[PDB]
Amino acid sequence: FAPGNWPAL
Amino acid sequence: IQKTPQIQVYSRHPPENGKPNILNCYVTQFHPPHIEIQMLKNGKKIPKVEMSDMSFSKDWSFYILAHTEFTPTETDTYACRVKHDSMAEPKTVYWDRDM
Amino acid sequence: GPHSLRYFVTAVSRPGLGEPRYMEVGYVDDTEFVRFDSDAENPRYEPRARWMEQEGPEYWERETQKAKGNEQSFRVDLRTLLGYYNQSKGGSHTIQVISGCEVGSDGRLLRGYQQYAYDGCDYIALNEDLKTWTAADMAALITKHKWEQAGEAERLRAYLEGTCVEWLRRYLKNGNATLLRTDSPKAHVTHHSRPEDKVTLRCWALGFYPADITLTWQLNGEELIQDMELVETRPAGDGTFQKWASVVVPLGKEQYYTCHVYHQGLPEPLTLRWEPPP
Repeated sequence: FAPGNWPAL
Repeated sequence: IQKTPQIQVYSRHPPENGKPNILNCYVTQFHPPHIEIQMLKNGKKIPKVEMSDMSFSKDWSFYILAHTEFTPTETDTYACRVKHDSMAEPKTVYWDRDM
Repeated sequence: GPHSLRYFVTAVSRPGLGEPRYMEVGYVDDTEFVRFDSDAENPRYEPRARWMEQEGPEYWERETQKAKGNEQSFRVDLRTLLGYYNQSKGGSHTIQVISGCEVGSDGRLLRGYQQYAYDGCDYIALNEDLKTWTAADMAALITKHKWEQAGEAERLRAYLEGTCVEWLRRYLKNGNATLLRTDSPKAHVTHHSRPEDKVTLRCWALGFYPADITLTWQLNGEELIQDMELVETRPAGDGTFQKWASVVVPLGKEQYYTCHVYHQGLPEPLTLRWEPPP
Protein backbone atom coordinates (compact mmCIF):
# COMPACT_ATOMS: atom_id res chain seq x y z
CA PHE A 1 0.00 0.00 0.00
CA ALA A 2 2.08 2.87 -1.36
CA PRO A 3 1.89 6.34 0.22
CA GLY A 4 -0.84 8.54 -1.29
CA ASN A 5 -1.25 12.32 -1.05
CA TRP A 6 2.46 13.22 -1.06
CA PRO A 7 3.04 16.64 0.54
CA ALA A 8 4.40 19.39 -1.72
CA LEU A 9 7.97 20.60 -1.14
CA ILE B 1 27.19 15.95 -7.45
CA GLN B 2 27.46 13.02 -9.89
CA LYS B 3 28.84 9.50 -9.35
CA THR B 4 30.94 7.40 -11.77
CA PRO B 5 29.52 3.97 -12.76
CA GLN B 6 31.15 0.79 -11.46
CA ILE B 7 31.00 -1.89 -14.18
CA GLN B 8 31.37 -5.68 -13.99
CA VAL B 9 31.44 -7.86 -17.13
CA TYR B 10 30.89 -11.57 -16.50
CA SER B 11 28.97 -14.67 -17.62
CA ARG B 12 26.03 -16.35 -15.87
CA HIS B 13 27.41 -19.89 -15.95
CA PRO B 14 31.06 -21.03 -15.86
CA PRO B 15 32.52 -20.15 -19.30
CA GLU B 16 33.31 -22.98 -21.74
CA ASN B 17 34.25 -22.63 -25.42
CA GLY B 18 31.59 -23.48 -28.02
CA LYS B 19 28.68 -23.70 -25.56
CA PRO B 20 25.83 -21.13 -25.33
CA ASN B 21 25.84 -18.74 -22.35
CA ILE B 22 24.66 -15.34 -21.06
CA LEU B 23 27.03 -12.36 -20.85
CA ASN B 24 26.19 -9.79 -18.16
CA CYS B 25 27.12 -6.12 -17.80
CA TYR B 26 26.26 -5.04 -14.25
CA VAL B 27 26.50 -1.25 -13.93
CA THR B 28 26.13 0.32 -10.45
CA GLN B 29 26.99 3.36 -8.31
CA PHE B 30 25.94 5.93 -10.94
CA HIS B 31 23.94 9.17 -10.85
CA PRO B 32 22.14 10.77 -12.78
CA PRO B 33 20.15 7.71 -13.97
CA HIS B 34 20.51 8.45 -17.71
CA ILE B 35 23.11 6.10 -19.19
CA GLU B 36 23.99 4.21 -22.38
CA ILE B 37 25.27 0.64 -22.10
CA GLN B 38 26.79 -0.94 -25.22
CA MET B 39 28.10 -4.51 -25.42
CA LEU B 40 30.94 -5.24 -27.85
CA LYS B 41 32.39 -8.24 -29.68
CA ASN B 42 35.85 -7.79 -31.25
CA GLY B 43 35.05 -4.07 -31.58
CA LYS B 44 31.65 -4.53 -33.24
CA LYS B 45 28.53 -3.56 -31.27
CA ILE B 46 26.15 -6.36 -30.25
CA PRO B 47 22.66 -5.58 -31.62
CA LYS B 48 20.47 -7.82 -29.42
CA VAL B 49 21.08 -6.57 -25.86
CA GLU B 50 18.49 -6.80 -23.05
CA MET B 51 18.19 -4.39 -20.11
CA SER B 52 16.82 -5.00 -16.63
CA ASP B 53 14.53 -2.50 -14.92
CA MET B 54 16.52 0.29 -13.29
CA SER B 55 16.59 0.57 -9.49
CA PHE B 56 18.43 2.66 -6.89
CA SER B 57 19.98 1.74 -3.54
CA LYS B 58 20.09 3.29 -0.07
CA ASP B 59 22.92 5.66 -1.11
CA TRP B 60 20.67 7.02 -3.93
CA SER B 61 22.89 5.67 -6.74
CA PHE B 62 21.29 3.61 -9.51
CA TYR B 63 22.09 0.13 -10.78
CA ILE B 64 21.06 -1.89 -13.84
CA LEU B 65 21.78 -5.27 -15.46
CA ALA B 66 22.42 -5.51 -19.20
CA HIS B 67 22.82 -8.91 -20.86
CA THR B 68 22.97 -10.78 -24.17
CA GLU B 69 23.22 -14.45 -25.14
CA PHE B 70 26.63 -15.44 -26.47
CA THR B 71 28.78 -18.46 -27.28
CA PRO B 72 32.38 -18.00 -26.07
CA THR B 73 35.40 -19.27 -28.01
CA GLU B 74 39.20 -19.30 -27.79
CA THR B 75 39.85 -15.99 -29.54
CA ASP B 76 36.67 -13.87 -29.28
CA THR B 77 37.02 -10.73 -27.16
CA TYR B 78 33.89 -9.39 -25.44
CA ALA B 79 33.58 -6.01 -23.70
CA CYS B 80 31.03 -3.52 -22.36
CA ARG B 81 31.13 0.23 -23.09
CA VAL B 82 29.29 2.77 -20.93
CA LYS B 83 28.56 6.47 -21.55
CA HIS B 84 27.75 8.72 -18.58
CA ASP B 85 27.89 12.47 -17.78
CA SER B 86 30.26 11.81 -14.86
CA MET B 87 32.87 10.57 -17.37
CA ALA B 88 34.69 12.75 -19.91
CA GLU B 89 34.85 9.83 -22.36
CA PRO B 90 33.23 6.35 -22.47
CA LYS B 91 34.38 3.48 -20.22
CA THR B 92 35.13 0.13 -21.91
CA VAL B 93 35.44 -2.83 -19.54
CA TYR B 94 36.67 -6.05 -21.17
CA TRP B 95 35.44 -9.51 -20.21
CA ASP B 96 37.88 -11.67 -18.25
CA ARG B 97 36.60 -15.25 -18.08
CA ASP B 98 38.41 -15.71 -14.75
CA MET B 99 36.59 -12.73 -13.17
CA GLY C 1 12.61 -9.94 12.05
CA PRO C 2 13.73 -7.44 11.05
CA HIS C 3 11.16 -7.28 8.22
CA SER C 4 10.69 -4.15 6.09
CA LEU C 5 8.23 -2.51 3.69
CA ARG C 6 9.99 0.23 1.70
CA TYR C 7 8.74 2.22 -1.30
CA PHE C 8 11.40 3.62 -3.64
CA VAL C 9 10.21 6.58 -5.73
CA THR C 10 12.04 8.22 -8.66
CA ALA C 11 11.03 11.33 -10.61
CA VAL C 12 13.21 12.66 -13.45
CA SER C 13 12.59 15.78 -15.56
CA ARG C 14 13.42 15.36 -19.27
CA PRO C 15 13.39 18.71 -21.14
CA GLY C 16 13.12 18.44 -24.95
CA LEU C 17 12.10 14.78 -24.82
CA GLY C 18 8.75 14.44 -23.08
CA GLU C 19 7.03 14.49 -19.71
CA PRO C 20 8.99 13.56 -16.58
CA ARG C 21 9.46 9.83 -15.95
CA TYR C 22 8.02 8.46 -12.72
CA MET C 23 8.66 5.14 -10.95
CA GLU C 24 7.44 3.68 -7.67
CA VAL C 25 8.95 0.36 -6.57
CA GLY C 26 7.78 -1.47 -3.45
CA TYR C 27 10.02 -3.89 -1.55
CA VAL C 28 9.23 -6.53 1.09
CA ASP C 29 12.41 -7.37 3.05
CA ASP C 30 14.41 -5.96 0.12
CA THR C 31 12.51 -8.00 -2.49
CA GLU C 32 10.71 -6.18 -5.31
CA PHE C 33 7.04 -7.19 -5.07
CA VAL C 34 5.36 -4.27 -6.91
CA ARG C 35 6.33 -1.65 -9.51
CA PHE C 36 4.86 1.30 -11.40
CA ASP C 37 6.46 2.98 -14.43
CA SER C 38 5.04 5.93 -16.38
CA ASP C 39 7.07 5.07 -19.52
CA ALA C 40 5.22 1.74 -19.93
CA GLU C 41 2.64 1.21 -22.71
CA ASN C 42 -0.26 1.58 -20.25
CA PRO C 43 0.95 2.87 -16.85
CA ARG C 44 -0.39 0.75 -13.98
CA TYR C 45 0.77 -0.98 -10.78
CA GLU C 46 1.91 -4.52 -11.60
CA PRO C 47 3.03 -7.46 -9.46
CA ARG C 48 6.74 -8.33 -9.46
CA ALA C 49 6.34 -11.53 -7.42
CA ARG C 50 3.91 -14.37 -8.14
CA TRP C 51 2.60 -14.38 -4.53
CA MET C 52 1.07 -10.93 -5.20
CA GLU C 53 -1.39 -12.38 -7.74
CA GLN C 54 -3.63 -13.24 -4.75
CA GLU C 55 -4.74 -9.59 -4.34
CA GLY C 56 -8.01 -8.62 -6.04
CA PRO C 57 -8.78 -6.02 -8.76
CA GLU C 58 -9.84 -3.31 -6.29
CA TYR C 59 -6.30 -3.38 -4.88
CA TRP C 60 -4.64 -2.85 -8.27
CA GLU C 61 -7.03 -0.10 -9.35
CA ARG C 62 -6.55 1.71 -6.02
CA GLU C 63 -2.75 1.52 -6.20
CA THR C 64 -2.73 2.44 -9.90
CA GLN C 65 -4.89 5.57 -9.51
CA LYS C 66 -2.79 6.54 -6.48
CA ALA C 67 0.46 6.37 -8.49
CA LYS C 68 -0.88 8.68 -11.21
CA GLY C 69 -1.82 11.21 -8.52
CA ASN C 70 1.66 10.88 -7.03
CA GLU C 71 3.23 11.46 -10.46
CA GLN C 72 1.44 14.81 -10.78
CA SER C 73 2.59 15.86 -7.28
CA PHE C 74 6.24 15.10 -8.10
CA ARG C 75 5.72 16.85 -11.44
CA VAL C 76 4.92 20.00 -9.45
CA ASP C 77 7.73 19.34 -6.94
CA LEU C 78 10.31 19.26 -9.77
CA ARG C 79 9.20 22.73 -10.93
CA THR C 80 9.17 23.96 -7.31
CA LEU C 81 12.80 22.91 -6.73
CA LEU C 82 13.88 24.69 -9.92
CA GLY C 83 12.58 27.81 -8.16
CA TYR C 84 14.32 27.05 -4.86
CA TYR C 85 17.71 26.62 -6.58
CA ASN C 86 16.94 29.14 -9.35
CA GLN C 87 17.71 26.51 -12.00
CA SER C 88 16.98 26.42 -15.74
CA LYS C 89 13.86 24.64 -17.02
CA GLY C 90 15.90 23.07 -19.86
CA GLY C 91 18.04 20.88 -17.59
CA SER C 92 17.21 17.41 -16.26
CA HIS C 93 16.87 16.89 -12.50
CA THR C 94 16.07 13.87 -10.33
CA ILE C 95 13.92 13.71 -7.19
CA GLN C 96 14.22 10.45 -5.24
CA VAL C 97 12.38 9.24 -2.14
CA ILE C 98 12.60 6.19 0.13
CA SER C 99 9.62 5.82 2.47
CA GLY C 100 8.96 2.76 4.64
CA CYS C 101 8.63 0.99 7.97
CA GLU C 102 10.41 -1.89 9.73
CA VAL C 103 9.09 -4.41 12.27
CA GLY C 104 10.68 -7.10 14.46
CA SER C 105 9.69 -10.74 14.95
CA ASP C 106 6.98 -9.57 17.37
CA GLY C 107 5.45 -7.10 14.87
CA ARG C 108 6.30 -3.90 16.77
CA LEU C 109 7.52 -0.86 14.83
CA LEU C 110 11.32 -0.70 15.09
CA ARG C 111 11.93 2.14 12.64
CA GLY C 112 9.70 4.27 10.42
CA TYR C 113 11.41 6.59 7.95
CA GLN C 114 10.96 8.84 4.92
CA GLN C 115 13.76 10.78 3.23
CA TYR C 116 14.06 12.82 0.03
CA ALA C 117 17.00 13.54 -2.28
CA TYR C 118 17.46 15.98 -5.16
CA ASP C 119 20.07 15.27 -7.87
CA GLY C 120 21.52 12.49 -5.68
CA CYS C 121 21.96 14.69 -2.58
CA ASP C 122 19.99 14.42 0.66
CA TYR C 123 17.26 17.08 0.73
CA ILE C 124 15.04 16.40 3.74
CA ALA C 125 14.45 13.44 6.07
CA LEU C 126 11.95 12.53 8.78
CA ASN C 127 13.64 11.94 12.14
CA GLU C 128 13.34 8.67 14.09
CA ASP C 129 10.96 10.44 16.51
CA LEU C 130 8.47 10.77 13.60
CA LYS C 131 7.83 14.36 14.74
CA THR C 132 10.55 16.69 13.40
CA TRP C 133 12.58 16.90 10.17
CA THR C 134 16.21 17.42 9.14
CA ALA C 135 16.90 19.81 6.25
CA ALA C 136 20.07 19.11 4.25
CA ASP C 137 20.43 22.64 2.81
CA MET C 138 18.87 26.13 2.68
CA ALA C 139 16.35 25.02 0.02
CA ALA C 140 15.13 22.17 2.24
CA LEU C 141 14.55 24.63 5.12
CA ILE C 142 11.71 26.10 3.03
CA THR C 143 10.10 22.65 2.88
CA LYS C 144 10.93 22.11 6.57
CA HIS C 145 9.01 25.27 7.52
CA LYS C 146 5.98 24.25 5.43
CA TRP C 147 5.55 20.71 6.75
CA GLU C 148 6.11 21.72 10.39
CA GLN C 149 3.54 24.54 10.35
CA ALA C 150 1.32 22.31 8.18
CA GLY C 151 1.67 19.52 10.77
CA GLU C 152 2.57 17.07 8.02
CA ALA C 153 4.88 14.87 10.12
CA GLU C 154 1.86 13.84 12.22
CA ARG C 155 -0.10 12.74 9.13
CA LEU C 156 2.95 10.72 7.98
CA ARG C 157 3.20 9.17 11.46
CA ALA C 158 -0.31 7.71 11.01
CA TYR C 159 0.68 6.00 7.75
CA LEU C 160 4.06 4.72 8.97
CA GLU C 161 2.88 3.41 12.36
CA GLY C 162 -0.51 2.05 11.26
CA THR C 163 -1.00 1.52 7.53
CA CYS C 164 2.56 0.58 6.54
CA VAL C 165 2.92 -1.91 9.39
CA GLU C 166 -0.53 -3.46 8.88
CA TRP C 167 0.00 -3.93 5.13
CA LEU C 168 3.57 -5.19 5.62
CA ARG C 169 2.09 -7.68 8.07
CA ARG C 170 -0.41 -8.72 5.37
CA TYR C 171 2.21 -9.20 2.62
CA LEU C 172 4.42 -11.41 4.80
CA LYS C 173 1.53 -13.84 5.33
CA ASN C 174 0.71 -13.97 1.59
CA GLY C 175 4.37 -14.56 0.64
CA ASN C 176 5.69 -16.41 3.70
CA ALA C 177 7.09 -19.43 1.80
CA THR C 178 8.56 -17.28 -0.98
CA LEU C 179 10.20 -14.78 1.42
CA LEU C 180 11.55 -17.63 3.60
CA ARG C 181 13.94 -17.95 0.62
CA THR C 182 17.44 -19.55 0.78
CA ASP C 183 19.81 -20.92 -1.88
CA SER C 184 23.17 -22.11 -0.53
CA PRO C 185 26.22 -21.05 -2.55
CA LYS C 186 28.19 -23.46 -4.71
CA ALA C 187 31.78 -22.50 -3.90
CA HIS C 188 35.18 -23.36 -5.36
CA VAL C 189 38.76 -22.07 -5.58
CA THR C 190 40.48 -21.43 -8.92
CA HIS C 191 44.23 -21.02 -9.45
CA HIS C 192 45.55 -18.31 -11.79
CA SER C 193 49.32 -18.48 -12.19
CA ARG C 194 51.69 -16.07 -13.93
CA PRO C 195 55.31 -16.02 -15.15
CA GLU C 196 56.31 -14.78 -11.66
CA ASP C 197 57.08 -15.98 -8.10
CA LYS C 198 53.41 -15.40 -7.12
CA VAL C 199 50.03 -16.94 -7.94
CA THR C 200 46.43 -15.74 -7.59
CA LEU C 201 43.94 -17.80 -5.58
CA ARG C 202 40.31 -16.89 -6.28
CA CYS C 203 37.41 -18.08 -4.14
CA TRP C 204 34.00 -18.26 -5.81
CA ALA C 205 30.42 -18.35 -4.54
CA LEU C 206 27.71 -19.03 -7.11
CA GLY C 207 23.95 -19.61 -7.27
CA PHE C 208 23.07 -18.16 -3.86
CA TYR C 209 20.11 -16.18 -2.50
CA PRO C 210 19.66 -13.72 -0.84
CA ALA C 211 22.60 -11.57 -1.98
CA ASP C 212 23.86 -11.15 1.61
CA ILE C 213 27.17 -13.03 1.82
CA THR C 214 30.72 -12.76 3.16
CA LEU C 215 33.86 -14.29 1.66
CA THR C 216 37.19 -14.20 3.48
CA TRP C 217 40.70 -15.51 2.93
CA GLN C 218 42.65 -16.56 6.03
CA LEU C 219 46.31 -17.28 6.73
CA ASN C 220 46.58 -19.84 9.54
CA GLY C 221 43.88 -18.14 11.65
CA GLU C 222 43.93 -14.42 10.85
CA GLU C 223 41.80 -12.87 8.08
CA LEU C 224 43.65 -10.96 5.35
CA ILE C 225 41.16 -8.13 4.80
CA GLN C 226 43.79 -5.60 3.66
CA ASP C 227 45.62 -7.72 1.06
CA MET C 228 42.37 -9.35 -0.09
CA GLU C 229 40.56 -8.24 -3.24
CA LEU C 230 36.84 -8.79 -3.85
CA VAL C 231 34.02 -7.70 -6.15
CA GLU C 232 30.59 -6.42 -5.11
CA THR C 233 27.82 -9.04 -5.10
CA ARG C 234 26.26 -9.28 -8.55
CA PRO C 235 23.17 -10.80 -10.23
CA ALA C 236 23.61 -13.92 -12.35
CA GLY C 237 20.37 -12.91 -14.10
CA ASP C 238 18.27 -15.86 -12.90
CA GLY C 239 17.29 -14.91 -9.31
CA THR C 240 20.64 -15.93 -7.78
CA PHE C 241 23.83 -13.94 -7.12
CA GLN C 242 27.59 -14.30 -7.56
CA LYS C 243 30.66 -13.11 -5.67
CA TRP C 244 34.39 -13.78 -5.50
CA ALA C 245 37.31 -12.77 -3.30
CA SER C 246 40.97 -13.26 -4.18
CA VAL C 247 44.48 -13.20 -2.72
CA VAL C 248 47.98 -13.13 -4.25
CA VAL C 249 50.23 -15.68 -2.54
CA PRO C 250 53.81 -16.97 -2.93
CA LEU C 251 54.34 -19.80 -5.44
CA GLY C 252 54.12 -23.18 -3.68
CA LYS C 253 52.35 -21.77 -0.59
CA GLU C 254 48.74 -22.26 -1.78
CA GLN C 255 47.89 -24.87 0.89
CA TYR C 256 48.76 -22.35 3.64
CA TYR C 257 45.68 -20.26 2.74
CA THR C 258 42.02 -20.95 3.52
CA CYS C 259 38.83 -19.50 2.02
CA HIS C 260 35.65 -19.18 4.09
CA VAL C 261 32.08 -18.67 2.86
CA TYR C 262 29.48 -17.32 5.29
CA HIS C 263 25.82 -17.49 4.25
CA GLN C 264 22.33 -17.96 5.75
CA GLY C 265 21.42 -21.09 3.77
CA LEU C 266 24.56 -22.90 4.94
CA PRO C 267 24.26 -25.15 8.01
CA GLU C 268 27.84 -24.09 8.79
CA PRO C 269 30.39 -21.84 7.04
CA LEU C 270 32.24 -23.56 4.19
CA THR C 271 36.02 -23.94 4.45
CA LEU C 272 37.79 -24.04 1.08
CA ARG C 273 41.41 -24.67 0.07
CA TRP C 274 43.19 -24.91 -3.30
CA GLU C 275 43.21 -28.50 -4.56
CA PRO C 276 44.36 -29.64 -8.03
CA PRO C 277 43.20 -32.82 -9.86
CA PRO C 278 46.24 -32.86 -10.66
